[PDB]
Amino acid sequence: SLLPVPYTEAASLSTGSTVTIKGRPLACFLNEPYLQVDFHTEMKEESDIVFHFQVCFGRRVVMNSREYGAWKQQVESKNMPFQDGQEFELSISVLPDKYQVMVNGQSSYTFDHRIKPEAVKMVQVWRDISLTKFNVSYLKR
Amino acid sequence: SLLPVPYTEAASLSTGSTVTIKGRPLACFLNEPYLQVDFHTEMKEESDIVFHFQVCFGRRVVMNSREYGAWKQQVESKNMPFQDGQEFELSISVLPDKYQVMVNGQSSYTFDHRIKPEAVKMVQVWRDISLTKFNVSYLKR
Repeated sequence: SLLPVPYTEAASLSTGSTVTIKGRPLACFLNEPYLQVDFHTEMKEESDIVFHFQVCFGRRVVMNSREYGAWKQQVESKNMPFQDGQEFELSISVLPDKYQVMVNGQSSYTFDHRIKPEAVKMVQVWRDISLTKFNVSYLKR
Repeated sequence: SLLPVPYTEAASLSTGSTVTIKGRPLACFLNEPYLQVDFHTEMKEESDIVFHFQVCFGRRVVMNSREYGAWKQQVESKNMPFQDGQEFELSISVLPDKYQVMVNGQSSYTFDHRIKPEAVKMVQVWRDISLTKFNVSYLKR
Protein backbone atom coordinates (compact mmCIF):
# COMPACT_ATOMS: atom_id res chain seq x y z
CA SER A 1 0.00 0.00 0.00
CA LEU A 2 1.62 3.23 1.15
CA LEU A 3 5.06 1.81 2.11
CA PRO A 4 7.21 0.01 -0.48
CA VAL A 5 7.46 -3.77 -0.14
CA PRO A 6 10.09 -5.25 0.24
CA TYR A 7 10.55 -2.70 3.00
CA THR A 8 14.02 -2.06 4.44
CA GLU A 9 14.86 0.29 7.31
CA ALA A 10 18.13 0.75 9.14
CA ALA A 11 17.49 -0.05 12.78
CA SER A 12 18.96 -0.53 16.23
CA LEU A 13 17.42 -2.68 18.95
CA SER A 14 17.94 -3.15 22.67
CA THR A 15 15.88 -4.24 25.64
CA GLY A 16 12.63 -2.29 25.57
CA SER A 17 12.61 -1.66 21.82
CA THR A 18 9.41 -2.40 19.96
CA VAL A 19 8.95 -2.97 16.22
CA THR A 20 5.39 -2.23 15.10
CA ILE A 21 4.03 -3.29 11.71
CA LYS A 22 0.57 -2.74 10.23
CA GLY A 23 -0.32 -4.43 6.97
CA ARG A 24 -2.60 -6.70 5.00
CA PRO A 25 -2.06 -9.99 3.16
CA LEU A 26 -2.17 -9.64 -0.61
CA ALA A 27 -4.10 -12.90 -1.08
CA CYS A 28 -6.82 -14.95 0.58
CA PHE A 29 -5.52 -17.57 2.98
CA LEU A 30 -6.52 -20.39 0.59
CA ASN A 31 -3.71 -19.13 -1.66
CA GLU A 32 -1.18 -19.22 1.23
CA PRO A 33 0.38 -15.74 1.10
CA TYR A 34 3.53 -15.31 3.16
CA LEU A 35 4.86 -12.62 5.47
CA GLN A 36 8.49 -12.35 6.48
CA VAL A 37 10.24 -10.11 9.00
CA ASP A 38 14.04 -10.38 9.27
CA PHE A 39 16.29 -8.57 11.76
CA HIS A 40 19.65 -8.32 9.94
CA THR A 41 23.17 -7.66 11.21
CA GLU A 42 24.02 -5.42 8.22
CA MET A 43 22.18 -3.37 5.61
CA LYS A 44 23.05 -5.96 2.94
CA GLU A 45 20.24 -8.44 2.32
CA GLU A 46 22.67 -11.39 2.37
CA SER A 47 23.81 -10.50 5.89
CA ASP A 48 23.16 -12.65 8.94
CA ILE A 49 19.71 -12.71 10.50
CA VAL A 50 19.39 -12.53 14.28
CA PHE A 51 15.62 -13.16 14.10
CA HIS A 52 13.77 -14.59 11.08
CA PHE A 53 9.97 -14.66 11.34
CA GLN A 54 8.09 -16.23 8.41
CA VAL A 55 4.31 -16.65 8.37
CA CYS A 56 2.50 -18.86 5.89
CA PHE A 57 -0.91 -17.33 6.51
CA GLY A 58 -3.43 -19.95 7.60
CA ARG A 59 -0.82 -22.71 7.98
CA ARG A 60 2.30 -22.21 10.11
CA VAL A 61 5.00 -19.87 11.34
CA VAL A 62 8.73 -20.62 11.21
CA MET A 63 11.38 -18.78 13.22
CA ASN A 64 15.15 -19.15 12.95
CA SER A 65 18.46 -17.33 12.77
CA ARG A 66 21.03 -17.27 9.99
CA GLU A 67 24.54 -17.13 11.44
CA TYR A 68 27.68 -16.85 9.30
CA GLY A 69 25.56 -17.66 6.28
CA ALA A 70 23.94 -20.81 7.68
CA TRP A 71 20.42 -21.36 8.97
CA LYS A 72 20.31 -22.70 12.52
CA GLN A 73 17.62 -24.66 14.40
CA GLN A 74 14.15 -23.93 13.04
CA VAL A 75 11.26 -23.31 15.46
CA GLU A 76 7.87 -24.20 13.95
CA SER A 77 4.52 -23.03 15.32
CA LYS A 78 0.99 -23.82 14.22
CA ASN A 79 -0.41 -20.91 16.24
CA MET A 80 -2.36 -18.78 13.75
CA PRO A 81 -3.98 -15.64 15.22
CA PHE A 82 -4.02 -13.93 11.82
CA GLN A 83 -7.48 -13.65 10.26
CA ASP A 84 -8.30 -14.34 6.61
CA GLY A 85 -8.72 -11.17 4.56
CA GLN A 86 -7.99 -8.82 7.46
CA GLU A 87 -5.49 -6.13 8.27
CA PHE A 88 -3.10 -7.17 11.04
CA GLU A 89 -1.09 -5.28 13.65
CA LEU A 90 2.19 -6.99 14.54
CA SER A 91 4.31 -5.91 17.51
CA ILE A 92 7.75 -7.36 18.21
CA SER A 93 9.08 -6.49 21.66
CA VAL A 94 12.72 -6.91 22.62
CA LEU A 95 12.70 -8.45 26.10
CA PRO A 96 15.85 -9.27 28.09
CA ASP A 97 15.77 -12.96 27.10
CA LYS A 98 13.63 -13.11 23.95
CA TYR A 99 11.62 -11.45 21.23
CA GLN A 100 7.89 -11.45 21.92
CA VAL A 101 5.52 -11.22 18.95
CA MET A 102 2.07 -9.75 19.53
CA VAL A 103 -0.57 -10.17 16.81
CA ASN A 104 -3.56 -7.82 17.06
CA GLY A 105 -2.70 -7.27 20.72
CA GLN A 106 -2.34 -10.97 21.63
CA SER A 107 0.95 -12.60 22.62
CA SER A 108 1.46 -15.18 19.89
CA TYR A 109 5.13 -16.24 19.54
CA THR A 110 8.41 -15.84 21.38
CA PHE A 111 11.99 -16.53 20.33
CA ASP A 112 14.94 -16.57 22.74
CA HIS A 113 17.93 -14.44 21.78
CA ARG A 114 20.65 -16.39 19.99
CA ILE A 115 22.62 -13.26 19.10
CA LYS A 116 22.51 -10.07 21.14
CA PRO A 117 19.84 -7.68 19.75
CA GLU A 118 22.51 -4.96 19.65
CA ALA A 119 23.90 -6.79 16.59
CA VAL A 120 20.88 -5.71 14.53
CA LYS A 121 21.47 -2.97 11.97
CA MET A 122 18.51 -3.41 9.62
CA VAL A 123 14.93 -4.73 9.52
CA GLN A 124 13.34 -6.09 6.34
CA VAL A 125 9.61 -6.76 5.93
CA TRP A 126 8.65 -8.54 2.74
CA ARG A 127 6.68 -11.21 0.84
CA ASP A 128 2.95 -11.13 0.17
CA ILE A 129 1.70 -8.13 2.14
CA SER A 130 0.98 -4.47 1.78
CA LEU A 131 2.36 -2.25 4.53
CA THR A 132 0.78 0.89 5.96
CA LYS A 133 2.83 1.41 9.11
CA PHE A 134 6.33 0.51 10.28
CA ASN A 135 7.98 1.82 13.41
CA VAL A 136 10.95 1.03 15.64
CA SER A 137 10.87 2.72 19.04
CA TYR A 138 13.96 4.50 20.39
CA LEU A 139 12.83 5.78 23.77
CA LYS A 140 15.07 3.78 26.14
CA ARG A 141 18.70 4.21 27.20
CA SER B 1 8.81 -3.11 -11.91
CA LEU B 2 6.57 -1.85 -14.69
CA LEU B 3 3.67 -4.33 -14.23
CA PRO B 4 1.80 -4.54 -10.90
CA VAL B 5 2.51 -7.60 -8.76
CA PRO B 6 0.36 -9.56 -7.89
CA TYR B 7 -0.46 -9.54 -11.58
CA THR B 8 -3.84 -10.82 -12.79
CA GLU B 9 -4.97 -11.11 -16.41
CA ALA B 10 -8.08 -12.71 -17.82
CA ALA B 11 -6.95 -15.45 -20.17
CA SER B 12 -7.95 -18.34 -22.40
CA LEU B 13 -5.71 -21.27 -23.28
CA SER B 14 -5.77 -24.09 -25.79
CA THR B 15 -3.24 -26.27 -27.58
CA GLY B 16 -0.59 -24.01 -29.04
CA SER B 17 -1.05 -21.17 -26.56
CA THR B 18 2.06 -19.76 -24.94
CA VAL B 19 2.31 -17.71 -21.74
CA THR B 20 5.48 -15.60 -21.65
CA ILE B 21 6.75 -13.90 -18.49
CA LYS B 22 9.83 -11.73 -18.01
CA GLY B 23 10.81 -10.70 -14.50
CA ARG B 24 13.39 -10.57 -11.75
CA PRO B 25 13.50 -11.96 -8.21
CA LEU B 26 13.19 -9.30 -5.54
CA ALA B 27 15.80 -10.93 -3.29
CA CYS B 28 19.07 -12.83 -3.51
CA PHE B 29 18.66 -16.59 -3.59
CA LEU B 30 20.10 -16.91 -0.05
CA ASN B 31 16.88 -15.24 1.13
CA GLU B 32 14.71 -17.75 -0.81
CA PRO B 33 12.35 -15.48 -2.77
CA TYR B 34 9.38 -17.23 -4.35
CA LEU B 35 7.65 -17.03 -7.72
CA GLN B 36 4.16 -18.35 -8.35
CA VAL B 37 2.15 -18.72 -11.54
CA ASP B 38 -1.43 -20.00 -11.25
CA PHE B 39 -3.82 -20.79 -14.11
CA HIS B 40 -7.28 -20.27 -12.57
CA THR B 41 -10.73 -21.43 -13.66
CA GLU B 42 -12.36 -18.10 -12.70
CA MET B 43 -11.31 -14.50 -12.14
CA LYS B 44 -11.76 -14.93 -8.38
CA GLU B 45 -8.50 -15.68 -6.58
CA GLU B 46 -10.13 -18.47 -4.54
CA SER B 47 -11.14 -20.32 -7.72
CA ASP B 48 -9.72 -23.67 -8.76
CA ILE B 49 -6.23 -23.86 -10.23
CA VAL B 50 -5.63 -26.05 -13.28
CA PHE B 51 -1.86 -25.49 -13.08
CA HIS B 52 0.01 -24.18 -10.01
CA PHE B 53 3.72 -23.48 -10.50
CA GLN B 54 5.66 -22.33 -7.42
CA VAL B 55 9.41 -21.70 -7.45
CA CYS B 56 11.48 -21.32 -4.31
CA PHE B 57 14.46 -19.76 -6.05
CA GLY B 58 17.62 -21.77 -5.46
CA ARG B 59 15.80 -24.68 -3.77
CA ARG B 60 12.85 -26.40 -5.46
CA VAL B 61 9.78 -26.12 -7.64
CA VAL B 62 6.36 -27.49 -6.74
CA MET B 63 3.52 -28.04 -9.22
CA ASN B 64 -0.05 -29.05 -8.45
CA SER B 65 -3.71 -28.40 -9.17
CA ARG B 66 -6.46 -27.22 -6.84
CA GLU B 67 -9.75 -28.89 -7.73
CA TYR B 68 -13.04 -28.09 -5.98
CA GLY B 69 -11.06 -26.26 -3.33
CA ALA B 70 -8.61 -29.07 -2.56
CA TRP B 71 -4.96 -29.44 -3.52
CA LYS B 72 -4.22 -32.65 -5.41
CA GLN B 73 -0.98 -34.63 -5.86
CA GLN B 74 2.07 -32.39 -5.59
CA VAL B 75 4.93 -32.76 -8.09
CA GLU B 76 8.29 -31.64 -6.67
CA SER B 77 11.37 -30.83 -8.76
CA LYS B 78 14.88 -29.87 -7.71
CA ASN B 79 15.69 -28.67 -11.23
CA MET B 80 16.84 -25.05 -10.84
CA PRO B 81 17.78 -23.28 -14.09
CA PHE B 82 17.11 -19.86 -12.56
CA GLN B 83 20.25 -17.83 -11.84
CA ASP B 84 20.88 -15.84 -8.67
CA GLY B 85 20.34 -12.11 -9.13
CA GLN B 86 19.33 -12.39 -12.78
CA GLU B 87 16.32 -11.52 -14.89
CA PHE B 88 14.51 -14.61 -16.15
CA GLU B 89 12.34 -15.35 -19.18
CA LEU B 90 9.67 -17.97 -18.49
CA SER B 91 7.62 -19.56 -21.27
CA ILE B 92 4.71 -21.91 -20.59
CA SER B 93 3.52 -23.77 -23.69
CA VAL B 94 0.18 -25.56 -23.85
CA LEU B 95 0.88 -28.89 -25.54
CA PRO B 96 -1.79 -31.52 -26.28
CA ASP B 97 -0.91 -33.59 -23.20
CA LYS B 98 0.92 -31.19 -20.87
CA TYR B 99 2.23 -27.76 -20.00
CA GLN B 100 5.89 -27.29 -20.86
CA VAL B 101 7.86 -24.67 -18.92
CA MET B 102 10.89 -23.12 -20.61
CA VAL B 103 13.31 -21.08 -18.48
CA ASN B 104 15.65 -18.78 -20.42
CA GLY B 105 15.00 -20.90 -23.50
CA GLN B 106 15.63 -24.29 -21.84
CA SER B 107 12.94 -26.90 -21.28
CA SER B 108 12.82 -27.21 -17.51
CA TYR B 109 9.50 -28.65 -16.24
CA THR B 110 6.40 -30.31 -17.63
CA PHE B 111 3.02 -31.03 -16.06
CA ASP B 112 0.39 -33.29 -17.63
CA HIS B 113 -3.11 -31.84 -17.98
CA ARG B 114 -5.42 -32.80 -15.13
CA ILE B 115 -8.16 -30.41 -16.25
CA LYS B 116 -8.64 -29.32 -19.84
CA PRO B 117 -6.76 -26.05 -20.52
CA GLU B 118 -10.01 -24.62 -21.92
CA ALA B 119 -11.18 -24.38 -18.29
CA VAL B 120 -8.70 -21.54 -17.65
CA LYS B 121 -10.16 -18.05 -17.36
CA MET B 122 -7.40 -16.17 -15.53
CA VAL B 123 -3.64 -16.21 -14.93
CA GLN B 124 -2.05 -14.82 -11.77
CA VAL B 125 1.69 -14.16 -11.36
CA TRP B 126 2.76 -13.22 -7.86
CA ARG B 127 5.14 -13.51 -4.89
CA ASP B 128 8.67 -12.12 -4.75
CA ILE B 129 9.32 -10.85 -8.27
CA SER B 130 9.11 -7.76 -10.37
CA LEU B 131 7.48 -8.20 -13.76
CA THR B 132 8.37 -6.40 -16.99
CA LYS B 133 6.54 -8.51 -19.57
CA PHE B 134 3.48 -10.75 -19.59
CA ASN B 135 1.84 -12.17 -22.68
CA VAL B 136 -0.64 -14.88 -23.64
CA SER B 137 -0.67 -15.76 -27.33
CA TYR B 138 -3.96 -16.06 -29.22
CA LEU B 139 -2.89 -16.98 -32.74
CA LYS B 140 -4.36 -20.49 -33.10
CA ARG B 141 -7.88 -21.72 -33.87
